[PDB]
Amino acid sequence: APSRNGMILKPHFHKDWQRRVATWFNQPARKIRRRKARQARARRIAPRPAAGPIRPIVRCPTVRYHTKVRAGRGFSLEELRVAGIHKKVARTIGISVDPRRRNKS
Amino acid sequence: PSRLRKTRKLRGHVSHGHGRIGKHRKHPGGRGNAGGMHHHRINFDKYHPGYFGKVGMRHYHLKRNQSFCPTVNLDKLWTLVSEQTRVNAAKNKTGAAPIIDVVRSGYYKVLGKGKLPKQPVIVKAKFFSRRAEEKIKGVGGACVLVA
Amino acid sequence: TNTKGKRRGTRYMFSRPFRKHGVVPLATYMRIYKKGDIVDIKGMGTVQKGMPHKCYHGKTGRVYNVTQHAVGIVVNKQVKGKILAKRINVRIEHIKHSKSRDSFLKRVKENDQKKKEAKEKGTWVQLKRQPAPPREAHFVRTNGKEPELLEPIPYEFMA
Amino acid sequence: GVDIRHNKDRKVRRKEPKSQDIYLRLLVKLYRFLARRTNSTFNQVVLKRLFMSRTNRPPLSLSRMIRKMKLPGRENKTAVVVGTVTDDVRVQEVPKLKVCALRVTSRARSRILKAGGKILTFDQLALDSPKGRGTVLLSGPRKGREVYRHFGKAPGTPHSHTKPYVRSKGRKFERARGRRASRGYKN
RNA sequence: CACGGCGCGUCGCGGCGCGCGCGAGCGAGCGCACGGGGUCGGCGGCGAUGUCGGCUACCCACCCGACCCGUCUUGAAACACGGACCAAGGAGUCUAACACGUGCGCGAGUCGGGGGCUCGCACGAAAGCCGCCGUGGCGCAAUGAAGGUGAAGGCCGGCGUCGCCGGCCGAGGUGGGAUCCCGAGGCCUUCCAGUCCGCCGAGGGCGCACCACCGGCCCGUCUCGCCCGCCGCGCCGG
RNA sequence: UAGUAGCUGGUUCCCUCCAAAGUUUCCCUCAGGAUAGCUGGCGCUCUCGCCCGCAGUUUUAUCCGGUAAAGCGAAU
RNA sequence: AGCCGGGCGUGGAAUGCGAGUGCCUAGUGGGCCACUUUUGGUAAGCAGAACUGGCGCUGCGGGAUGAACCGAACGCCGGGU
RNA sequence: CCCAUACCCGGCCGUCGCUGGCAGUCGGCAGAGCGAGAAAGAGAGUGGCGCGGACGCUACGCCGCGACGAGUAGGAGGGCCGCUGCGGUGAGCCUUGAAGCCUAGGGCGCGG
RNA sequence: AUCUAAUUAGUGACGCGCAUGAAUGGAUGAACGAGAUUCCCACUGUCCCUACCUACUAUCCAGCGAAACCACAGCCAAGG
RNA sequence: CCGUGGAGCAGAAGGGCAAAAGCUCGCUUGAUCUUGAUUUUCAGUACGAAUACAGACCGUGAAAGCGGGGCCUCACGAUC
RNA sequence: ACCCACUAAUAGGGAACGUGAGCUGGGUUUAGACCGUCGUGAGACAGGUUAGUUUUACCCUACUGAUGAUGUGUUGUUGC
Ligand SMILES: [Mg+2]
Ligand SMILES: [Mg+2]
Ligand SMILES: [Mg+2]
Ligand SMILES: [Mg+2]
Ligand SMILES: [Mg+2]
Ligand SMILES: [Mg+2]
Ligand SMILES: [Mg+2]
Ligand SMILES: [Mg+2]
Ligand SMILES: [Mg+2]
Ligand SMILES: [Mg+2]
Ligand SMILES: [Mg+2]
Ligand SMILES: [Mg+2]
Ligand SMILES: [Mg+2]
Ligand SMILES: [Mg+2]
Ligand SMILES: [Mg+2]
Ligand SMILES: [Mg+2]
Ligand SMILES: [Mg+2]
Ligand SMILES: [Mg+2]
Ligand SMILES: [Mg+2]
Ligand SMILES: [Mg+2]
Ligand SMILES: [Mg+2]
Ligand SMILES: [Mg+2]
Ligand SMILES: [Mg+2]
Ligand SMILES: [Mg+2]
Ligand SMILES: [Mg+2]
Ligand SMILES: [Mg+2]
Ligand SMILES: [Mg+2]
Ligand SMILES: [Mg+2]
Ligand SMILES: [Mg+2]
Ligand SMILES: [Mg+2]
Ligand SMILES: [Mg+2]
Ligand SMILES: [Mg+2]
Ligand SMILES: [Mg+2]
Ligand SMILES: [Mg+2]
Ligand SMILES: [Mg+2]
Ligand SMILES: [Mg+2]
Ligand SMILES: [Mg+2]
Ligand SMILES: [Mg+2]
Ligand SMILES: [Mg+2]
Ligand SMILES: [Mg+2]
Ligand SMILES: [Mg+2]
Repeated sequence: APSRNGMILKPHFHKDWQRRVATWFNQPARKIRRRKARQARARRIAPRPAAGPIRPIVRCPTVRYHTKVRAGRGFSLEELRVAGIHKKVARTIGISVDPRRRNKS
Repeated sequence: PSRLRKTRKLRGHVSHGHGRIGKHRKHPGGRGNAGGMHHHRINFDKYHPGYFGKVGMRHYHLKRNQSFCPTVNLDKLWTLVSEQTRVNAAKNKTGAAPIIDVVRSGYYKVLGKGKLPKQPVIVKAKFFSRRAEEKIKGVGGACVLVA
Repeated sequence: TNTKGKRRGTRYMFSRPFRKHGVVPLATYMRIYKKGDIVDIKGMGTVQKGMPHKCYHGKTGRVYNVTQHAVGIVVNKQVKGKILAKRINVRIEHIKHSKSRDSFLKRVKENDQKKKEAKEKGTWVQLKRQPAPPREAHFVRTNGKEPELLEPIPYEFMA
Repeated sequence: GVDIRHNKDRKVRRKEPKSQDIYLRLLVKLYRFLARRTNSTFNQVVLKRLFMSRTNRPPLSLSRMIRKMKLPGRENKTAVVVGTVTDDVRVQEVPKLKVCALRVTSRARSRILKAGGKILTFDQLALDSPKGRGTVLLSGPRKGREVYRHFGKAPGTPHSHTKPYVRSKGRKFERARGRRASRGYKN
């Protein structure tokens, strides 16, 4: 029942929410495991960059962010061809390549 | 902490601060927001007018990004650039005016609220207001639109 | 329970006095009310336009707005445990200047005048209205006639 | 038996700060002594305001301070505020002021020191002026907090411009029945 | 008789009142007490195996008082209900949301909660750091269903019967307002000239926060009416 | 599934201070709620050691009324 | 009618008393009794109202006994009335 | 003439108020006051032997005056009241005897 | 009307039937009924009006041994 | 000729009304468009009803004026 | 309530409308049935009819009886 004055609230606890609860007590262990895997892969690929393949310059696709510049999924075939890089050799020498991206500009 | 709570001081009083005539029963008035129009009508009308009913048009696939348009005011307009910029423009004698781009700092529309210091400015933005335009013109300066 | 009609129980309050029905005398219409006069409320049933509610009958308020035919007045009403100063619009028939204020105004003028006077004389004069003081000592002169006896009369039935 | 009421027998005002830090308590000791051994009431006011809570010591802005000290007659006097002096960015010219406050924002302090004024703390204020002559006692806007827009005469009631408690602002949240003549009634 | 010096005594009405000087407003001791709450600088007995002290607590006697608790109830000792007795257990907790009050840090900003860097690892699953990891949240702008719009102005010189450019000044006004400023006068002693410093104080200022009221500005809507702009002079825009 | 219960029963230490209501309005409302009222807590703005206000009171003025009484040789 | 400026304090009845203001808020929403006024009822320790005070929430002296009557309201004690 | 927890006088506890007082413990480097009907300076200046003196002040402390003290439902404050575990600390205690339990013993606190 | 000394009972008639009635069956009826009623004969302790006798208990003892229930408990009159 | 209302004013009752609020004629559609304020029940919330205004278009009258329904007190309805 | 008979008279009442751990259970008042009226129906009837489990005392007191206690030194007899 409403008290004197306050906000109308709609708590979404009308289901059996107590059976599906995600506690985060394994967060530090997860961070430690991810780190260990990261360094293990970095050691595995001996001289190669730890981050991975280089990626391209892209513009965010929205009025809210079109002023910013991201890191894209991969270089497209038009760019590879005009840069003189074969689409199959780029991946094995360290260039991320995707064929979906176009080039309007 | 349980040490400081009212329950500790309430031990020994049969009632537990809930009365003898009207007990502490489960849900005397109904659960949640029940009876908003029937037996809590007075409270709803007194403290949340306009709760019941419909108004306006429905827009199905709303995308906030289309309507994203942060605003800035003229009193804050000079804070976008460094102080050294403003003082250099102030004691400059060639009449050159510094360029302030609010889109670079993350603003899209310039609204004219505050007083503007008397020195020429080249304000470039995406949207302007009539009063902001007239303030800039009166102080001496230029308004530039960008897309 | 009772009825919530606007004129319930007013058969004597809104009625006209005995042998005083008919045309309203024009002097009531020909009085001037300005902003801020203290004024009395007395509902008159002869005219039904702008009749005040029965709970303001016999109440005294202050004029705050003057209009073509009516006057807006602020008057206090006791509602339960609180008093509200509420403003109502009454047509000019049901209204009458309060004479409780003019006495104080005349007293103000008069004691201000007697304060301005005797200021050069330097004498002392009383302005505050002191309460009725106890009677002072005096002499009661008998003129040679002795006071006559008073005795209770004997009981004897009339009816 | 005595015919009296004990409801308002006990007054509620603060006798000492609810805070537990030691610097404020030392200031309270000093100004307690000053107030009880000096006839000046400036010390009493300052000590009372030291006792007060955070929401009763609202911050004072640089623009407010310069505006209230630019008034005629109060030149070269020390502005005393028991709150926090925060910087105002929508003011370019700042004069030289002699400020005293419990704490000052870093940017505000930089601005005043660059302008040429000096910052004082209530201790040194005691040394400079024990009875506090040449002091302009200021305070921030107490009604500045947004909670005061929800107070007073209840909404949904005629001639009440009181902000309701709504979880989100929009066209679907408290706009239909009590807010329109088209749907029910308009208060 | 809570009268007591000498003067100059009009400081005066006829002397009394009542003023001006008299090393300049300094006589000292002892003592008694109906005097800002009790002292005695007064005494007397009984003390080693039968006596001294021990409020309370152990038992007993007497006088007065005294109905069994808890609970619902207008009303409980009730011919209302629960209770043979004892031990142990036994009931406003935790999460989320919101509101308000309080304490702390920073402050027009604030916050790493997610991730990453730190030789992973007793504590340590902690702690530190990131700053071109502040994405992002809340706040800094509101209003309108929406298209959308989006928060002062006040004075002089240039054509009052100014079109209209400059010179400026700058974010109202009234009332009440804690504090502060000023300050007519006023705060002592041989006199007299004459200061310094500090306190007092008529009136008068500047007026915080806050309240009330009057204006002003922004958005929607209504009424009235005229003017202005052009890349496209229009069912245009202001 | 520890189903719901506006309905019974119970609801665990001490001292100190303050201290009620069974009334208004709405509800398929009448063994219950919401809302005013009554309570407490937290404060804050001033005040005195010329003056401000306030009052379950009186006084002086000034209005308001149709009960007790009375009347039917006055209206009904 | 609103604005400005100026002059008037013997603070213009008695009595008493510091006042104003803002948040958050529990319990309550079965009542009962008495003088007086009063409706229904033959009447009732009945049913229903108005004012004030009580009981409920309250012990104490008295009415032998007693929720309400008369007196008087309460920290632990000594004396007096 | 008798007596209530009423009234008067006195003692003690507590609460509230005076938003009362005290940093002045200013000592042979000193001079012991700010109770006294009257808003304010024991004001500063310039000319005509014996080496001595109690307590205090955990200022969250100490001290002084007045008034007051009923209480269910309920609200608030203080508990050097109590139980269990954790971080500190007591150069803590303890087989020359800890915890627990029993007691016609001695005491403290209004009470826990 | 009969039954009895006496009959709210029973039986036989009367029918204006609060509200009888025809396979929601009406009327009758031999035989039958641990079915429901009234009267008569016989018989009797049902009664007037109680008494006596027998067996097993109850009673006391040896052995063995619970349960219900329990605020505290247990003499009355009146008052409130 | 007398006639203070002893009639009538739609309805219950009460109040009010005489060159009128009654009766008879003439002309009309203020029963129209619009923003606010206030009163009545009241929590001082709605609905309903009502009161003074203000801004346009009108009606009527020679005009002053009066009129945004019925002389007043009742004849009515949220969200979706 | 009425009647028959006797009698001296066949007066009226209370005690939780005395008295169910005293009886009985004929009546009311469960569940089975039948009829009449009512209801579309399940069903209803202060209408009629028929059949329908009546539990416990060993506690306290009261009461009826039975030992005994109490003082006179112990006992006994006779007594008031
Ligand atoms: Mg509640
Ligand atoms: Mg309690
Ligand atoms: Mg409740
Ligand atoms: Mg609850
Ligand atoms: Mg007392
Ligand atoms: Mg209080
Ligand atoms: Mg006795
Ligand atoms: Mg009970
Ligand atoms: Mg009760
Ligand atoms: Mg019983
Ligand atoms: Mg019960
Ligand atoms: Mg029992
Ligand atoms: Mg236990
Ligand atoms: Mg709340
Ligand atoms: Mg449960
Ligand atoms: Mg119920
Ligand atoms: Mg109940
Ligand atoms: Mg009457
Ligand atoms: Mg009469
Ligand atoms: Mg109840
Ligand atoms: Mg009654
Ligand atoms: Mg009381
Ligand atoms: Mg009492
Ligand atoms: Mg008696
Ligand atoms: Mg005594
Ligand atoms: Mg005393
Ligand atoms: Mg108490
Ligand atoms: Mg023992
Ligand atoms: Mg027979
Ligand atoms: Mg027959
Ligand atoms: Mg038939
Ligand atoms: Mg047939
Ligand atoms: Mg049949
Ligand atoms: Mg045996
Ligand atoms: Mg006419
Ligand atoms: Mg008009
Ligand atoms: Mg008409
Ligand atoms: Mg019996
Ligand atoms: Mg039977
Ligand atoms: Mg049956
Ligand atoms: Mg036996």
